[PDB]
Amino acid sequence: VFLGFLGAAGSTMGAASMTLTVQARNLLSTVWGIKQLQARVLAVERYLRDQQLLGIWGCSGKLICCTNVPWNSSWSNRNLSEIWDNMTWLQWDKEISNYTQIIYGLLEESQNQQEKNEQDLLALD
Amino acid sequence: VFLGFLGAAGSTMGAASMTLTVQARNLLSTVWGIKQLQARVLAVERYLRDQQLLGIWGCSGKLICCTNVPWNSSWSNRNLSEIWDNMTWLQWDKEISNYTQIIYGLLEESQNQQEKNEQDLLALD
Amino acid sequence: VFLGFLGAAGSTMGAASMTLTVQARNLLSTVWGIKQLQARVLAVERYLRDQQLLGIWGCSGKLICCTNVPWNSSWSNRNLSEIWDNMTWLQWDKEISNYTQIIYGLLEESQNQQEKNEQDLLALD
Amino acid sequence: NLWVTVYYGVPVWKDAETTLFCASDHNVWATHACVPTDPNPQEIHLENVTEEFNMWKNNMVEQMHTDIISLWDQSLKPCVKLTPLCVTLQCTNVTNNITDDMRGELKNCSFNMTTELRDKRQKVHALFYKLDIVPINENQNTSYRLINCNTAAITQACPKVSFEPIPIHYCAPAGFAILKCKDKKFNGTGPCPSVSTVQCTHGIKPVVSTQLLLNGSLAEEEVMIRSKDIRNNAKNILVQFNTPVQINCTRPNNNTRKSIRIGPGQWFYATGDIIGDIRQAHCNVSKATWNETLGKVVKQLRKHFGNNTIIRFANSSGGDLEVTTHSFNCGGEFFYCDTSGLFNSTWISNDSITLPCRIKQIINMWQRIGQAMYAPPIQGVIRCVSNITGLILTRDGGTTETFRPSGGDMRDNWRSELYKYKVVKIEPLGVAPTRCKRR
Amino acid sequence: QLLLNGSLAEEEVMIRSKDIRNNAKNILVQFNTPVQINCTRPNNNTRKSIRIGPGQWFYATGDIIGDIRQAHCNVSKATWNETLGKVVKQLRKHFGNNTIIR
Amino acid sequence: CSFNMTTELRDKRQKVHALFYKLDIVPINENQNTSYRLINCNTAAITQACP
Amino acid sequence: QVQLQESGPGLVKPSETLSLTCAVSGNPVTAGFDWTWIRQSPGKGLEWIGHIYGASGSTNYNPSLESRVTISRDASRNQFSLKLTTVTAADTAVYYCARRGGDHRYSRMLTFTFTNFDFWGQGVLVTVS
Amino acid sequence: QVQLQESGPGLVKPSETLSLTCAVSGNPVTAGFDWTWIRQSPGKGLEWIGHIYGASGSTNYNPSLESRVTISRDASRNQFSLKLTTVTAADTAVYYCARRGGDHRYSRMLTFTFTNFDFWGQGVLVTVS
Amino acid sequence: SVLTQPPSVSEAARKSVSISCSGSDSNIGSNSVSWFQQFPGTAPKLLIHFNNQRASGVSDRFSGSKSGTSASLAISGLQTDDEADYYCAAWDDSLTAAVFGTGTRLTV
Ligand SMILES: *[C@@H]1O[C@H](CO)[C@@H](O[C@@H]2O[C@H](CO)[C@@H](O[C@@H]3O[C@H](CO)[C@@H](O)[C@H](O[C@H]4O[C@H](CO)[C@@H](O)[C@H](O)[C@@H]4O)[C@@H]3O)[C@H](O)[C@H]2NC(C)=O)[C@H](O)[C@H]1NC(C)=O
Ligand SMILES: *[C@@H]1O[C@H](CO)[C@@H](O[C@@H]2O[C@H](CO)[C@@H](O)[C@H](O)[C@H]2NC(C)=O)[C@H](O)[C@H]1NC(C)=O
Ligand SMILES: *[C@@H]1O[C@H](CO)[C@@H](O)[C@H](O)[C@H]1NC(C)=O
Ligand SMILES: *[C@@H]1O[C@H](CO)[C@@H](O)[C@H](O)[C@H]1NC(C)=O
Ligand SMILES: *[C@@H]1O[C@H](CO)[C@@H](O)[C@H](O)[C@H]1NC(C)=O
Ligand SMILES: *[C@@H]1O[C@H](CO)[C@@H](O)[C@H](O)[C@H]1NC(C)=O
Ligand SMILES: *[C@@H]1O[C@H](CO)[C@@H](O)[C@H](O)[C@H]1NC(C)=O
Ligand SMILES: *[C@@H]1O[C@H](CO)[C@@H](O)[C@H](O)[C@H]1NC(C)=O
Ligand SMILES: *[C@@H]1O[C@H](CO)[C@@H](O)[C@H](O)[C@H]1NC(C)=O
Ligand SMILES: *[C@@H]1O[C@H](CO)[C@@H](O)[C@H](O)[C@H]1NC(C)=O
Ligand SMILES: *[C@@H]1O[C@H](CO)[C@@H](O)[C@H](O)[C@H]1NC(C)=O
Ligand SMILES: *[C@@H]1O[C@H](CO)[C@@H](O)[C@H](O)[C@H]1NC(C)=O
Ligand SMILES: *[C@@H]1O[C@H](CO)[C@@H](O)[C@H](O)[C@H]1NC(C)=O
Ligand SMILES: *[C@@H]1O[C@H](CO)[C@@H](O)[C@H](O)[C@H]1NC(C)=O
Ligand SMILES: *[C@@H]1O[C@H](CO)[C@@H](O)[C@H](O)[C@H]1NC(C)=O
Ligand SMILES: *[C@@H]1O[C@H](CO)[C@@H](O)[C@H](O)[C@H]1NC(C)=O
Ligand SMILES: *[C@@H]1O[C@H](CO)[C@@H](O)[C@H](O)[C@H]1NC(C)=O
Ligand SMILES: *[C@@H]1O[C@H](CO)[C@@H](O)[C@H](O)[C@H]1NC(C)=O
Ligand SMILES: *[C@@H]1O[C@H](CO)[C@@H](O)[C@H](O)[C@H]1NC(C)=O
Ligand SMILES: *[C@@H]1O[C@H](CO)[C@@H](O)[C@H](O)[C@H]1NC(C)=O
Ligand SMILES: *[C@@H]1O[C@H](CO)[C@@H](O)[C@H](O)[C@H]1NC(C)=O
Ligand SMILES: *[C@@H]1O[C@H](CO)[C@@H](O)[C@H](O)[C@H]1NC(C)=O
Ligand SMILES: *[C@@H]1O[C@H](CO)[C@@H](O)[C@H](O)[C@H]1NC(C)=O
Ligand SMILES: *[C@@H]1O[C@H](CO)[C@@H](O)[C@H](O)[C@H]1NC(C)=O
Ligand SMILES: *[C@@H]1O[C@H](CO)[C@@H](O)[C@H](O)[C@H]1NC(C)=O
Ligand SMILES: *[C@@H]1O[C@H](CO)[C@@H](O)[C@H](O)[C@H]1NC(C)=O
Ligand SMILES: *[C@@H]1O[C@H](CO)[C@@H](O)[C@H](O)[C@H]1NC(C)=O
Ligand SMILES: *[C@@H]1O[C@H](CO)[C@@H](O)[C@H](O)[C@H]1NC(C)=O
Repeated sequence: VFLGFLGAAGSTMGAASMTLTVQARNLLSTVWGIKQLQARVLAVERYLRDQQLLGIWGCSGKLICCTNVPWNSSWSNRNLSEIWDNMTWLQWDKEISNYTQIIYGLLEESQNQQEKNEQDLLALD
Repeated sequence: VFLGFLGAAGSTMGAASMTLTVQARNLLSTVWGIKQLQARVLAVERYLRDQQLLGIWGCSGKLICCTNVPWNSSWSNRNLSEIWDNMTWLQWDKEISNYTQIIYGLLEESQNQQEKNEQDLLALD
Repeated sequence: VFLGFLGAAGSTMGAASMTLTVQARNLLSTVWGIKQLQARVLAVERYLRDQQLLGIWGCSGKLICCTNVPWNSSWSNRNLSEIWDNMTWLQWDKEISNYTQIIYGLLEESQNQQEKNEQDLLALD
Repeated sequence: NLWVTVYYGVPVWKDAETTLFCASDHNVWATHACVPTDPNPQEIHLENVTEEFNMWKNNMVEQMHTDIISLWDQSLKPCVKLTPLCVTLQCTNVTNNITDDMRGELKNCSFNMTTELRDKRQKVHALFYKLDIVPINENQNTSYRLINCNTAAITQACPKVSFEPIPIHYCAPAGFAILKCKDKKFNGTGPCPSVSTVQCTHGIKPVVSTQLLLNGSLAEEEVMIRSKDIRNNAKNILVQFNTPVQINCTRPNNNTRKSIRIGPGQWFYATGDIIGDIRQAHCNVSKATWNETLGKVVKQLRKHFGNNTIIRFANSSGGDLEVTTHSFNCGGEFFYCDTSGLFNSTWISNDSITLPCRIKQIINMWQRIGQAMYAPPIQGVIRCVSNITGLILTRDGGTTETFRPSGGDMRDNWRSELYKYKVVKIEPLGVAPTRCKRR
Repeated sequence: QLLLNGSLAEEEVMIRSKDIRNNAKNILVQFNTPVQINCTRPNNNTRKSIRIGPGQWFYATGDIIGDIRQAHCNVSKATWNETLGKVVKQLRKHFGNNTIIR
Repeated sequence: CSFNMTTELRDKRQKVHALFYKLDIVPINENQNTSYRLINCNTAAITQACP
Repeated sequence: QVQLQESGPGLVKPSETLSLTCAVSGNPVTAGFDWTWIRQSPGKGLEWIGHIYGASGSTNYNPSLESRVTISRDASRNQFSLKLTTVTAADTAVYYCARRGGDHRYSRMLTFTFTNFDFWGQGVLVTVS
Repeated sequence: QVQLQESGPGLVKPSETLSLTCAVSGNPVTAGFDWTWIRQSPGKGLEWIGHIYGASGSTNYNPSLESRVTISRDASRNQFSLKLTTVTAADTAVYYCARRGGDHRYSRMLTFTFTNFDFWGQGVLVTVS
Repeated sequence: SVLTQPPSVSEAARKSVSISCSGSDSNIGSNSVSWFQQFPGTAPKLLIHFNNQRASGVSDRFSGSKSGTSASLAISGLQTDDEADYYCAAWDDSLTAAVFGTGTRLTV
């Protein structure tokens, strides 16, 4: 599955959003028989932790997932052309690295929990 | 992520249902390099087995999931105030421990399988 | 959970599609402490790779999942009675084994990616 | 019209080779390392499933071979090493009353052995079998050495660790399954119309023997003849009996055990002496039962080699003790029995048998280089009653056919138990056309 | 001292160091052409096997057949001098165009 | 170098000779009495590489 | 008792492979005996080439010849053979097949080191030219 | 050939750290030589303090001093130095720097144990007061 | 390796002759010695094995022994039909190969 892996790394965020399955397929798989086994276990744990997050936001089973959390201009003020047409994901990740623990909290600690309780309350009616 | 973990254990089931992500985030991660590795593998397997169930019922990617399986008064006869407002999850788990292999069967062996075949038959029309 | 496992292997594909949870539950769980641990890790990795595919197609959390990929008569020309009423899954798997890397590509590399972008574009309106 | 639909949990599998784990219900085989078995194991008949089996291309046998060798090595690693025994021995004739059958079989060897103190030596004497003792020169000056001293280090087996085979169950890891062939007439290869899936195999005792298969499974209906190629004389023929032949083996000598301290907590267990007279070890089989068993074997061999063929049974051609005898572990003692009295007949289409046995204390299983095991003496009189459940035969090769016992390899004793099991990998993800379209 | 059977520089001899002005660091010089070195042990040596224990063999020199000559390595004089000329040009790029490289 | 080497039997010794390089041999004393030791014997155990 | 008979080319050219087959009458090649090849250069003494153990297929070769010698058996013909590669002038010799034998009364640990070549054939004179 | 020269404070107070630097002219401090420090108390014999191996940076110290002694080298100055902590009255001595040397014809396994201090400086008299 | 033997021996008929064999501690001093009788034009005949075991078909005139790293073949009562090349052999444990001697030509 090492075909096209990270090929879009230098591409803009828009162009690089059409290759998400290429990278996704490359995330998941005697002292020599222990250290490499630990690496395999670590890879599994890392995969599942990201899957656990995606699930905590209602983004389970999705590579592109939208929510009800507004974008705060204090995180980034760039336009949509300066993000998806004139910037790469590496540059964006560097720009937004100070806010990823805030956004994730809003994804988990505000939305989805409210959405799940609201769905629970709409289903009783 | 060990912040608030089990803090709601002594809280009522209702109050303790708003902290599901707190416990969920704490479930997933030379003889000394083997035994602890086995523990890590075991933790992964336990996580996936619960995820496998949640998926077998159509509750995948959800922390709160509703179904079409009626509650049987033979399992519990308590009201909704005596469960969600005046009881904890530890007390409930002790009360319902004799029925969890029946309910799960109804979740897997009756509903969802029927739901999936019904969806399969509605999609052909 | 080794109850009914592969019991439908000799049954027709239709009859054998009602036992998917029986096999699904049996897929997931000092040199002697390493080799068997590797087997456990391998089983987890194999499980997750199939789960990763099911997710790449929008079939996450489902045992029966329908898509928008048409069936090509060049893959098989048999009718629906000659597949679901007069054939087993072992015979079908042997018949279709030369096309599984084409169909999967259509499931990943054509549909779902288009579906996800279309959903992304319908949600902005 | 039709759309691709995916089914996960599909009862489909492919042939696969994986690592199976062991289960079991002070033993050379680590039955405490294996996981406890299920008190009520499940077997699910796979109705209308036909599966092609091949006992000669079966990774379960190679795995069992590797695991048995590993377990034996693991048992010997913490046991007393007999490094100080490679000294010149002064061996004379045993002074007890020795039957002519054993004249010269035992020698009374004196030697200078180490002690718990490195500046002190002790004079030790012990009885040794001729098979374990090699002359140093031609001159009969009593100077002898142990057979292993030129080529291998020798380690003493722990006297508290049993050599008794305990049934081992092989279990598939999750995502894999073991298929069992239930066809009573299945000859080890080809289609099997009656197949079931099991959690684990039956309990297979790790019995190691040559020529005769002991304490194995019996054929459900008829004596079975199995070979990789019945016309290729380089292959062994495994004969599975449908009735056991009882073999009564004994070591009639009432042996003692002499404990010599050779270092700090390192004890060497020597024969010491023999109480009473000295008689030859032997095995008895019923003459009539054996002859009936061979009659059945020749009928089944004629089914392959011709109805009017003269089936001759001849003895092991020769070379050395191990290849020419029926070897086995009886009560901790290693017997090497002369089976030429069993395979000495001509069958033309138209009381008891006593097998002399030799005993050896220096054991080299699986013909290893650089290592050997010393089997401590077992006190008293050894008696074993075993079931002969099959034969390992080779065809003479080069009107008549002649068969001889063969030692084969150890992937013949276990192969005769694992012949009905296959390991497959589950392929739960399938694609099929349906009329179901995604919204 | 000398790097053997490694990779060659694609274009020019490369001078690499953690800190080119810190004399406690090593300088790795990567050649763009190999210099062939022919090494030999001209003595026709025997091997004497001595058993020192049960299956434990010690392998001794034993003796030498013929005369005894010194082991040595040869390099081409011109190729080596050309290689060092390239090395000093690349070193001068770091230490000065008018520096005497010894 | 000549030396008394062990044999397959612990009660027997053999006289062995071998050539050694000067680099592997360290004098025991100044007196040129032919007594030498291997360079490693004071500080390390020596293991033979498998041929 | 046991009759051995060599058969094969009497002349091989330089750099070719010499293949000699020894037929065994009266004793299976699957027997636990060391089936050996020995050669004698003209005017010289006997040189052992190697053996194959009939009951296992394990082989042993003369260390000076090992890289150029393959020994095998064929139970369906009751034959064993020597395949000597890259023959040179030094390989001219009378080649004999033999049975190392052993003693069935002794352990393999001892009979492995026996040189009791009880049965010999007549030999094939092979000239490398 | 090789010129060593000690330089540092001639007086250190109790409980302070004594730092002496030896400049090396004519021989790199990155050479595989043991650069040593040796001291001689007034009226007493020579006492070895320790060394640093120039080609690796590995050091060895007198076990009675080791917990209070650091030896290092600086290739950019071609100097090596002694850092002696918690000085007391017993530390008054003439401190010398030396090159252990060795023999390039012998293996390190042997030249490690040489005491052939071929080159010496003149020494610094250090009074603890 | 090779086992050293006299290049030839000569003795009168009806007298005894002894053909020596000299090896090393890796063969004669470890393993047993066998002896063969080779006549010109044919394959060698085994005479003695396991140091002093006489092969079937061999007369009582032939006997032998092994001591240390040396071995010998004693031929008593020499007949004129005993003129032959006699060879010794031993298994060499350092080579893991059988080694034959140089061969001794006996004439009567
Ligand atoms: C084929 O199967 C048969 C039956 O299972 C088997 O024969 C049995 O062998 C075992 C072990 O050799 C015998 O058990 C022994 O019996 C003697 C009788 O005196 C006891 O003294 C033994 O106890 C000693 O050894 C123990 C080892 O753990 C010690 O713990 C104990 O303290 C004593 O030191 C032991 O109980 C059993 O009696 C026989 N049964 C029969 C009917 O002969 C046979 O060996 C198997 N064949 C093969 C090839 O495996
Ligand atoms: C084996 O040999 C030993 C001697 O090496 C025998 O032990 C001797 O037996 C006689 C019997 O009268 C005693 O008088 C001696 O004092 C014993 N000596 C020792 C050292 O034990 C032993 O009996 C022999 N065993 C056999 C079976 O022949
Ligand atoms: C690299 O940038 C150029 C424009 O400078 C663009 O045309 C090209 O597509 C980019 N590469 C990738 C992989 O997107
Ligand atoms: C955006 O972030 C700032 C802090 O930088 C915060 O004060 C503000 O409230 C945030 N916006 C919203 C809508 O919460
Ligand atoms: C966003 O768009 C405006 C309008 O064209 C442009 O001036 C600006 O540079 C863009 N990016 C930024 C910095 O907001
Ligand atoms: C992130 O925060 C650090 C301070 O912790 C600051 O130095 C850095 O510039 C910030 N980056 C961005 C993109 O704001
Ligand atoms: C414990 O019980 C008291 C009432 O007795 C309640 O007010 C309090 O919130 C409970 N603690 C938690 C963590 O819910
Ligand atoms: C509730 O459980 C009882 C058994 O305790 C059973 O008889 C009854 O049918 C169950 N209710 C329903 C609706 O199935
Ligand atoms: C349920 O509600 C009723 C009505 O208030 C009350 O009497 C009862 O105690 C509650 N719990 C039980 C035991 O059903
Ligand atoms: C569960 O069943 C056990 C008997 O197996 C019984 O003793 C226990 O009281 C039951 N618990 C409940 C809450 O019904
Ligand atoms: C096997 O085939 C028969 C018809 O030949 C059918 O009735 C039976 O149900 C099949 N078995 C299974 C398990 O479906
Ligand atoms: C079906 O497969 C054939 C190749 O076998 C291909 O040419 C054809 O276009 C496929 N059908 C569709 C609808 O793409
Ligand atoms: C499909 O149905 C037709 C109509 O009954 C039948 O003739 C045919 O055999 C079936 N299967 C195939 C081969 O298409
Ligand atoms: C699959 O392709 C192979 C050639 O690679 C061919 O031999 C085989 O018959 C094909 N199977 C089917 C069902 O088309
Ligand atoms: C030992 O017994 C053997 C039996 O063959 C005999 O030949 C030999 O002379 C005896 N040696 C003695 C007297 O110990
Ligand atoms: C034991 O050693 C002594 C010499 O120390 C020797 O005379 C005696 O014969 C040896 N005994 C044996 C049995 O080898
Ligand atoms: C075993 O049965 C297969 C057919 O399944 C046959 O081809 C083979 O010759 C048989 N072999 C023996 C030895 O019976
Ligand atoms: C075997 O049979 C013989 C017959 O003479 C008898 O003496 C002996 O005791 C028997 N031994 C066994 C093992 O039954
Ligand atoms: C074996 O011994 C038993 C008694 O323990 C006896 O009944 C049986 O007949 C014997 N079998 C043979 C073959 O001697
Ligand atoms: C075995 O039985 C056959 C007849 O089936 C008979 O001819 C033969 O002599 C018997 N052999 C013995 C040893 O009883
Ligand atoms: C087979 O029997 C013969 C006597 O008939 C015997 O000479 C030979 O040694 C035996 N073979 C074995 C078991 O070595
Ligand atoms: C083999 O049988 C013959 C008679 O057919 C008999 O004379 C001979 O002694 C038997 N051999 C053995 C070892 O029982
Ligand atoms: C061996 O002989 C001793 C003599 O003291 C006796 O007590 C014991 O019972 C005998 N053992 C056997 C198994 O014959
Ligand atoms: C031998 O087989 C019989 C068959 O009835 C069985 O009862 C007995 O337990 C078996 N004995 C052994 C030693 O396995
Ligand atoms: C090296 O060159 C010298 C020049 O005299 C020559 O004698 C020698 O054989 C050469 N050795 C190698 C390794 O080429
Ligand atoms: C090394 O040897 C080869 C011949 O094998 C020769 O062509 C080459 O010039 C030699 N190189 C040197 C530097 O001596
Ligand atoms: C190397 O080349 C330089 C000129 O580039 C020359 O001056 C020098 O003498 C040469 N050295 C040798 C050893 O050829
Ligand atoms: C070997 O040991 C003897 C004394 O046992 C001694 O005289 C001789 O010199 C030693 N030889 C060597 C080479 O050390």
